[PDB]
Amino acid sequence: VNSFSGYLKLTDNVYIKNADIVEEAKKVKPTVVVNAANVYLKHGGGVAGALNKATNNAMQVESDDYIATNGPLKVGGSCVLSGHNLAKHCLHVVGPNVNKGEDIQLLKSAYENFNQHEVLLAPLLSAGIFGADPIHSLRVCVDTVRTNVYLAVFDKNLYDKLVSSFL
Ligand SMILES: O=c1[nH]c(=O)c2cc(S(=O)(=O)N3CCCCCC3)cnc2[nH]1
Repeated sequence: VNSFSGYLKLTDNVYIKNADIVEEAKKVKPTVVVNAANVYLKHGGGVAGALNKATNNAMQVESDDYIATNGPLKVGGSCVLSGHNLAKHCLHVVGPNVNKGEDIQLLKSAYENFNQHEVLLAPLLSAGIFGADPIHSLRVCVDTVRTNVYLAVFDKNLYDKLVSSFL
């Protein structure tokens, strides 16, 4: 039993809710919140901009130190940093950005990072400003992630479409 409330169960291990991931994180304080990161951990907009704003820019300060030490992430890769006031940990995961021409096949590799964590609160990778089809992203999630994933979808119209078209 865990503290996530109001989710629709899609599969044995995947759950979905129309929610603001920032507000969901603030209330649940999950062990892991997933950020929709880029390779530079520049959290300017989308999910990343919103998560970072909710930390009063502490996420960006920590991220800049990480990059200065380690260099950029790989597309499809991840790193674990602090969750600040939102979660114990933040798993920064880089899905491919279609608006930069990155290979959508890397979306499966991105979701594989979730399997290193027993339970996660997450957005749909490569959705939103990353330019992928969120229905495809949900399919890859379901077919790749084996751990327990609680997906927060900000847009109510999109959430209803994801549910109604789910196979
Ligand atoms: O404050 C915020 N809370 C959020 O949950 C959030 C989620 C996303 S999104 O890319 O995952 N997306 C989901 C796909 C398309 C619908 C529109 C949103 C972007 N910005 C956000 N800002």
